[PDB]
Amino acid sequence: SLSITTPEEMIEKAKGETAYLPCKFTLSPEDQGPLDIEWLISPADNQKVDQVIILYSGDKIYDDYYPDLKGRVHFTSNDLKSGDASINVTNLQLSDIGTYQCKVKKAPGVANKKIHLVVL
Amino acid sequence: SLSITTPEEMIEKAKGETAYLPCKFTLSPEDQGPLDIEWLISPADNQKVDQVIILYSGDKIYDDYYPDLKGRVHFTSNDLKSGDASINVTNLQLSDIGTYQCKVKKAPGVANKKIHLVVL
Amino acid sequence: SLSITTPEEMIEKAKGETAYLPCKFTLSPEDQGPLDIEWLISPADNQKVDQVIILYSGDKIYDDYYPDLKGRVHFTSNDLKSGDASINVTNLQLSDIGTYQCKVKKAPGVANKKIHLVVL
Amino acid sequence: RTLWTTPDTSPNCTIAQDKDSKLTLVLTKCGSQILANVSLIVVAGKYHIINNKTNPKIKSFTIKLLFNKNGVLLDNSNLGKAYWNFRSGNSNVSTAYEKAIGFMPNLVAYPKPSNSKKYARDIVYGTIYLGGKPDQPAVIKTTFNQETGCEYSITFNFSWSKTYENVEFETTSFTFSYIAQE
Amino acid sequence: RTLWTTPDTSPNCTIAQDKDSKLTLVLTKCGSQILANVSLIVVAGKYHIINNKTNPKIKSFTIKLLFNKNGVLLDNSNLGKAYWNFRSGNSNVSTAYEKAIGFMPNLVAYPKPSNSKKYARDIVYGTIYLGGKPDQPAVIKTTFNQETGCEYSITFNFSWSKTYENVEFETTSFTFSYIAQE
Amino acid sequence: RTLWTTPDTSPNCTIAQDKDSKLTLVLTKCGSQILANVSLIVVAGKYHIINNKTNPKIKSFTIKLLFNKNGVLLDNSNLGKAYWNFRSGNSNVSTAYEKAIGFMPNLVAYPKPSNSKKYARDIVYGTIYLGGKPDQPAVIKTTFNQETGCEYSITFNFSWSKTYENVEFETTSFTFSYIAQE
Ligand SMILES: [Ca+2]
Ligand SMILES: [Ca+2]
Ligand SMILES: [Ca+2]
Repeated sequence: SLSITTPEEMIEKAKGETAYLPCKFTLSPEDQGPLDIEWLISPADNQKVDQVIILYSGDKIYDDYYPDLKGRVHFTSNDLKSGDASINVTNLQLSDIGTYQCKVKKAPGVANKKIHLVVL
Repeated sequence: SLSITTPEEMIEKAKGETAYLPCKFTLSPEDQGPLDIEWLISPADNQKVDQVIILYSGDKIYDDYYPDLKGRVHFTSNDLKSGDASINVTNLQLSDIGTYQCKVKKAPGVANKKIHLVVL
Repeated sequence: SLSITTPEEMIEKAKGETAYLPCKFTLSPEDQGPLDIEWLISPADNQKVDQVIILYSGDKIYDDYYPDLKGRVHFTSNDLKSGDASINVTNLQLSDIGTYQCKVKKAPGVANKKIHLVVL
Repeated sequence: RTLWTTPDTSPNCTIAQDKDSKLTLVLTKCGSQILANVSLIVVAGKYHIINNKTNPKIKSFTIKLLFNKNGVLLDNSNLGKAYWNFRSGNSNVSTAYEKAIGFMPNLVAYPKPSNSKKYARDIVYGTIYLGGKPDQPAVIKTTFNQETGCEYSITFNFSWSKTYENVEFETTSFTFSYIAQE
Repeated sequence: RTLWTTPDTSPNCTIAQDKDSKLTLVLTKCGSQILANVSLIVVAGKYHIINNKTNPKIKSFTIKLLFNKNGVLLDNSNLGKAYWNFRSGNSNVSTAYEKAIGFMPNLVAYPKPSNSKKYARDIVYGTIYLGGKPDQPAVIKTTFNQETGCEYSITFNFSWSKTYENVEFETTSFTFSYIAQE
Repeated sequence: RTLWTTPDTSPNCTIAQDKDSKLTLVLTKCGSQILANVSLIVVAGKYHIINNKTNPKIKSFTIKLLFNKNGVLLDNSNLGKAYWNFRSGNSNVSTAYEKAIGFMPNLVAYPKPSNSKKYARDIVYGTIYLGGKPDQPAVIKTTFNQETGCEYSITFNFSWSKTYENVEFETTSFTFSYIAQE
């Protein structure tokens, strides 16, 4: 079935650097629906629901979401549809510490990954 | 299937005259339930739901409905059950302008007709 | 099917005496679930719902219910599971007049009995 | 299977006077629960146009559906029998049904009045809106097996607290469910 | 198919003390949605008769149903296991069920708490009425998969705002649905 | 059978700006009634965080689902087509559906606007709660077959009366039903 490499991952990077957040996925024969990628963050305020960061949907990128990351998050692959939904986050701030989620869908296939990002 | 002749119809008559509102229906073999006839009007106030005018139900006539038409509306046929649900409206007023609906049912058969009445 | 002897019964006893409230039941072959006995009273206040008196459930007796009967109601049988859910009520008061219900369950079997108790 | 009034009934209900209302009721059997959907349009008579300035004491009225042991609707119900039947398309089958026990409210779940008061669980409340207006709430209180002179009953009570002035009594729709007799 | 408490349960729930309440819960499987119907009768103990003049801080209490990976009810649930089963007539089949995964709240729809706060969609609110009285509202808040120490959970929280004086806690019935695990 | 958005959709709805919201909608066919379950999470844009101190006139917004004669969702709907489909597990079948007439709101039950005003019964109201908080009610008003440029429509209007200050618009779930076209 659809799966993602290292579905739980710890990443540490230094303040000011660029974090590479991997989301490399493997499709199965059944996954013949439309590819849909969603990244989310869990806010430091535990009373706030998760927020969307960036999408790949209908072969287009939508990035007008989480204000604190606006302009700093980009898909890294030049061929995302072939299995690479990774993103980077530039000029890391201590406030970027948190859990990031990558959701990869290609109906009926589904998989999710969580990354715990630590900024030093 | 159950149908009504001229299911959308325009009728014009002069003020003070009697309007004949035809609702002649044709039953199909399947229509072996109880005959039910309902006439309604759409009020000039577009914010008001349709109002009942007159009924034929269980072989009886019920006419205690729309006050503006009380006493002025009657079934015309001496044999309504044979296919004639027509009504007349006596002493037409300019306020009688509107859309009238005839609903003919004989379960499982169903049909409706709308008449746009203009009074000159 | 599961049944109870004398499913509607009138009982009269004198003030100060002990009432014996019979609930003798007969199981059917299908009744192989857990035995569950519930007694209830309908309060003299007709606007008040029925109140639990005493239970036999999971081979244990629960009697911390209707305050007016607390300490005065007991199962009488030394072998309730063999068909005897009867209770007594000691030191009868005029206020004990009312309708008492015995519910006997042993899934899928179900039966109920009502007793009209009169205290003289 | 669906037992209903049809979705566009002619007047089929008598509250204050003959055929003064249109009760829309759809019952769909989901095994041991009935999925029910209801609304009311009053077309004539006392409850047609509410004016609590002129009539401050008109605040509540009731519609009863009474059924015999076969689940057949009794003549003295507020709802009429002619167009209460199993569905065919958007209408009904031609022949009056003889059995609908599987659509009846369960008598163990909802016993008739006895020496025991009926528990509140024999009632479902919903809030509907007159004319679809958000500031015109009214309450539909549905009780199972309250009534005498029948084997089963469904009772719909409509009430309101606001002082409505010239508000036509025609409601939004409400869905509920109940435990079936079998 | 129907998984239920039966429609007239003996005390089957423990909130403040053993067997102090009767939870009536009927779950009927409609493919990928469960159609659910619930009410509560408190029969003894702290929540039986509400008096907020004498006890102003009794305003909310919770009942938890905890299930293992097979959809079997865990012993530490507030609801007891003895009469929670697939239906037979107005009672239950004799043998305790081994599998009810098709009745469990879907874990993708309603994930367990994690680094992510649960979305509000994992909750359904209903307003019920104590003693069936229209001026005695209380709120039933049902949450799917909130709880620890289980694979699945349904949590029922009962709360009210009014200052009730000697009001017996026995409720009208509420219907809701939720997405099934399979 | 179930026609849905999936239970954990990526942004699939466009109200004020592209993909600003997640509509969760599950339709399960129970013969002539559709059992429906709905919620909304706004993720970006005008309706994301409500502040009626700064913006006192943001009080209501609408989402439209427009369908053609085959029950296929039209492009100009607020809801997107990509993940609106018949279910497979917790996702959808791979191929876009061609027919879903049995899931459409019945046109005799709920006619399009005409010389006749639509009756209030073509609407269902529910009260949901923002962030799952009992003091944050909002109203979901669902209307069947209100819209032009389609054969069938379902319209969801979200409104509130309270002056909310920095409240994220993400709702509890509401269940309703409606009469199916066939
Ligand atoms: Ca009594
Ligand atoms: Ca968190
Ligand atoms: Ca008009």
